Amino acid sequence: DFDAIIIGAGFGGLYSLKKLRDDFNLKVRAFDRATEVGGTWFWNQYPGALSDSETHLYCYSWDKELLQEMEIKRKYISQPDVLAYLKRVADKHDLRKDIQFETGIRSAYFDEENSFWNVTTENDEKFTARFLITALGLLAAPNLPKIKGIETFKGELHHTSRWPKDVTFSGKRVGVIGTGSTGVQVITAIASQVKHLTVFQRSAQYSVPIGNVVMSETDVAKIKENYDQIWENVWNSALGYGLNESTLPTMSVSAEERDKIFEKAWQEGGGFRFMFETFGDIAVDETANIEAQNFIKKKISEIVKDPFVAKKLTPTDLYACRPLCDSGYYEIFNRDNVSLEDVKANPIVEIKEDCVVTADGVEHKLDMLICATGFDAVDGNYIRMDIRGKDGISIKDHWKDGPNSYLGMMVSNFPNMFMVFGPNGPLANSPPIIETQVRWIADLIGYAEDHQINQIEATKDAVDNWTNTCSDIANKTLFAVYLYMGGLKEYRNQISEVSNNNYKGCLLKQ
Ligand SMILES: Cc1cc2nc3c(=O)[nH]c(=O)nc-3n(C[C@H](O)[C@H](O)[C@H](O)COP(=O)(O)OP(=O)(O)OC[C@H]3O[C@@H](n4cnc5c(N)ncnc54)[C@H](O)[C@@H]3O)c2cc1C
Repeated sequence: DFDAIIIGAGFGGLYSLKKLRDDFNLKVRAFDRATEVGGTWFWNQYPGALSDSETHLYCYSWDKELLQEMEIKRKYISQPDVLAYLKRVADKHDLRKDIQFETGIRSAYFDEENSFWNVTTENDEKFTARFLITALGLLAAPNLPKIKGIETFKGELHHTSRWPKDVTFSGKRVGVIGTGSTGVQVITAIASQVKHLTVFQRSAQYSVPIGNVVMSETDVAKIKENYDQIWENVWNSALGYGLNESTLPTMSVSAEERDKIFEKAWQEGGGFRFMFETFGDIAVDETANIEAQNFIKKKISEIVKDPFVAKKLTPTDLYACRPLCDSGYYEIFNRDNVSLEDVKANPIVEIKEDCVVTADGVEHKLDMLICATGFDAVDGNYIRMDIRGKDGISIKDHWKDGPNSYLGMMVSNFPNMFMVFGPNGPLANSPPIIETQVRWIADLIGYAEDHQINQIEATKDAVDNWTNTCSDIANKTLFAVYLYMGGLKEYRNQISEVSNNNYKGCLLKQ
């Protein structure tokens, strides 16, 4: 028996454990398949792995001593450092004693008679708890790509999601499949280290510089001395990325001024910065979206000296969502040991013992093939497990037509279960979202313990009304199963209205 069981020991699960155990004095256990804390920052050890938000914001804000104590080494934070930070959090707040590592949860069945969750590990261990905190998503299990004969490759075959240790690159011909955010990081990191790099791009995307530089002692002090305000700005923003979020229309200024504004964001770096600090309507106005793209296309044509290679790199879609971020990606393609294959025009048809073969019949001889096809679904990690709520219905079935929730945290027919960083949540920097949700969920659970209620469930009406809110907002924009896209501040307003009005939309049963 526990008051709560938590699944996941990443950002989400760790803070859930801290809040529920230490601030609400609940008896709680957390579980993870991993051998240590860190979540996706434990699993993803691929070359070039790097946060998308700046170091000083990609962290917890609730421990002020930790803010002052923590190293701010570079403007953005590498995977090994995020892992060390989360391990430090675990150290300081004595969290590991309440985490069971190497423990996959196979199933969670809700008991309506006793108003609690039956949780079964993959080693057939059974636990009971009133509440189930799911801090799971969304890192997809290493699915090898569906390519004929992939199993016959005798060289190294690595998936970015399970990057083994001790990989060396020198003297080797290497191929990478995928040019999403993960592929860009790996490609940029390894190109100078391999004998030859072949990039298999199915779909080109725009990338802007991340502009990751070392932070001076003076840079760090500016942040640490003003940390309270820096966080107040996060809570009062849409993205929580530390940006001066623009309301200026792209076409309201001259062509010369517009170039100047894009150029300033380009020099500073950051994907959301280029899209949201420059102007206020890039994700909304077609003309404005095209202007932004043309700025990046022009950069591609300038950096990549071979116009034919520049062309292949240039996305062909009419409108573009957020760009990726890089630390020298387009530069790579000027190298004599790098080949770009457009495998939309010239697809992979087979993989043989020593090569990737494209539809033109060319045998791309490889010593190593890397799958950076980090391809998933937002509710993938919920669907993967056997979760059953009311009348025994599975989450797989309830979401067969797609993930729907109330406030991104509650699923109708699944009482006493609360999602952290689940589907239909806000579009923003993750750790502020996760803090926002963990604190809301805990206050609700605390409310329940204080009013002697043992069953909390979102009504179908609240769920569909959340679906509606998301839809009305989302369809204002060009892009694009909806996130809530009103921003962090408004998401915080939405959930506050719920908690401030007796948790309307929630069935509270004594
Ligand atoms: C390289 C990289 C950079 C990123 N940068 C940013 C960024 O800058 N800003 C941002 O907002 N987001 C970023 N992300 C996205 C990232 O996923 C989130 O920031 C964050 O890691 C989510 O934390 P989480 O605790 O909710 O989930 P995770 O960190 O993924 O941890 C989930 C854990 O739950 C465990 N788990 C799940 N299911 C089960 C089960 N059935 N049994 C047992 N155990 C289980 C998993 O093993 C996993 O350890 C980045 C991702 C990557 C790969």
